[PDB]
Amino acid sequence: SLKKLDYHFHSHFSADSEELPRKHVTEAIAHGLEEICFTEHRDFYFPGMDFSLNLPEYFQEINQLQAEFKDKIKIKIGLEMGIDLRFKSEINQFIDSAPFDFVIASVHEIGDIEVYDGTEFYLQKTKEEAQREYLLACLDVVQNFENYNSFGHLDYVARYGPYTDKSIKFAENREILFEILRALASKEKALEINTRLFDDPKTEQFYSDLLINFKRLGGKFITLGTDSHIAKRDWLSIHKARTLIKKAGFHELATFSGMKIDK
Ligand SMILES: N[C@H](CO)Cc1c[nH]c[nH+]1
Ligand SMILES: N[C@H](CO)Cc1c[nH]c[nH+]1
Ligand SMILES: [Cl-]
Ligand SMILES: [Cl-]
Ligand SMILES: [Cl-]
Ligand SMILES: [Cl-]
Ligand SMILES: [Cl-]
Ligand SMILES: [Cl-]
Ligand code: NA
Ligand SMILES: [Zn+2]
Ligand SMILES: [Zn+2]
Ligand SMILES: [Zn+2]
Ligand SMILES: [Zn+2]
Repeated sequence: SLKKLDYHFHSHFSADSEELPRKHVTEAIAHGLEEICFTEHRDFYFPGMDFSLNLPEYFQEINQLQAEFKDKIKIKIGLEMGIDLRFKSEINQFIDSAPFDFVIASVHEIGDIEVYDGTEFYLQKTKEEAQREYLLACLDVVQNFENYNSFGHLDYVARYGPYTDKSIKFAENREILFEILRALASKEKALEINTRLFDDPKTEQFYSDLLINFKRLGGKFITLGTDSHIAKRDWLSIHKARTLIKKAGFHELATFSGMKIDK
């Protein structure tokens, strides 16, 4: 059995969420989760929107919840760090400035163009081109940045854009995905299974292919998260992901304390 957890979600501390931290905790307890990790956004110099994070307030609030719910659920304090290698030193100073339990590395913008609905990123660009550019940016991060635990949402690019079918297929991106997966395994990083798009069977297929090939290429650590920006969760999607993880041959999920793997 896998530990019942959620290792990716956002509350009002993140610039694009307004949820109560307490409501995440009570929803988690109601479902019977054993452990959760808040992963609020920090992205440096983000285009169009400030993803800043008030660390004193964030730690204070979660620390109070840790004490209050100590006997009901384990609560960790983490970070979703948007990565851009141009800002590597500043990003590292930020990560090193507070005792985060867990850090997700994510790609949200490339060359100051946000990867999102309605941006220049998808303008006059085929889906195949957008996917390749997105995955090349992910590979660049994995090859040149080390200060994180898990690599976030590899299917992020498939959430957005003007295409009739936004899905991402493993086979169409096989070479770059193998390189990313092997690099993650080689550096003992976790692969995140992100359930945002798990309502779509093509998302399930994509993550199944990621999982099986990650195992083939030496991967060991898997994290699991909803990426929910509200307390309400799609538990069916979480259950679908847990099934895929077990079927791929992983029998444990990775959890972290002070950025070290719990053993
Ligand atoms: N990572 C966020 C995507 O959900 C970036 C964003 C939020 N709102 C506008 N842009
Ligand atoms: N045996 C399952 C995992 O421990 C029980 C469960 C799933 N979701 C909530 N509770
Ligand atoms: Cl669950
Ligand atoms: Cl900033
Ligand atoms: Cl680094
Ligand atoms: Cl949400
Ligand atoms: Cl959800
Ligand atoms: Cl486990
Ligand atoms: Na907010
Ligand atoms: Zn967000
Ligand atoms: Zn993200
Ligand atoms: Zn997120
Ligand atoms: Zn469940």
